[PDB]
Amino acid sequence: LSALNPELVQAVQHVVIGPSSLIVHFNEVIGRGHFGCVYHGTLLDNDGKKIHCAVKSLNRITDIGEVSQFLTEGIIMKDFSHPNVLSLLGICLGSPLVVLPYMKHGDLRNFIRNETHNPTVKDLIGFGLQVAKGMKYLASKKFVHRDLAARNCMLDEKFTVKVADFGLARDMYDKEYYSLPVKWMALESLQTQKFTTKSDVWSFGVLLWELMTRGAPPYPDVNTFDITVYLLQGRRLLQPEYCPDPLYEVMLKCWHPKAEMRPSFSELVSRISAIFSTFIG
Ligand SMILES: Fc1ccccc1Cc1c[nH]c2ncc(-c3cnn(C4CCNCC4)c3)cc12
Repeated sequence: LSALNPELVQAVQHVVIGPSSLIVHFNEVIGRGHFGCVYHGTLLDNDGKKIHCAVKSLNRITDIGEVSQFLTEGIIMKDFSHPNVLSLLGICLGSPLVVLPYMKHGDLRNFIRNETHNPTVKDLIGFGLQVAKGMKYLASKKFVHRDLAARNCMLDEKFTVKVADFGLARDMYDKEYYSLPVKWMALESLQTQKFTTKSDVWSFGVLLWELMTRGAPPYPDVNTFDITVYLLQGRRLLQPEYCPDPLYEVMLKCWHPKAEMRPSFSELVSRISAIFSTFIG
């Protein structure tokens, strides 16, 4: 730790949570192991308010070099703040810790799939709108997500959707064992392995379809190897039963083969809020 560059240590100070400011309960995991080694934690703010947080131990980091890079992804993610983007509370420098806010209702896909929950069509569109706003912010910062899907969004106690699975919050589902999301990828990303905000617009289109089917798997009868040919033939996900026609038109524009022809996230926010506003609640 003393081995780290001093002007780099000074640059990460505003991201670092001191050991006296955080209580990690290493005896209690969040989400029955489904999200890896993620623990309940208590973060104390400057006024001593207790913040319930989710603490992840970053076991993949060992050497000085990897610590230094992690400090940089920390500085960068700490500048991203938006009501629809999962914030980084800070980092702890035992393995490095990533401190994130606690998301009461876990991931958006699991929440909508749960038989007990009954979101209305308006509630579902509202979640889509929230994602679109989170993405509009990321795109305004020229940040390409590359893995947008309903499983990669979180829901807090106020039912506020947070775009997650990026920066230090990536590899969300990395589970330990003892012994490419091609169905969300834009057609040009499947062909070139490159990602843009226009490829994120395609993935948002798929997430919208996931929201409207309450988390059904896209293209269940099509192999990931066959997705490219299926998309080149002009075949697309079909209109979900309870999905309004103007919203399905929004999903379709998202899956246009010409990247430049797809809506921008700013346009998607405009169109979805206009659609959301036609529902009583
Ligand atoms: F580990 C990560 C690593 C990187 C990014 C993101 C994450 C995930 C995460 C962050 N903050 C969280 N806060 C709560 C829950 C969670 C999981 N399950 N539950 C609930 C338990 C009762 N049943 C309904 C779900 C809540 C998960 C997370």
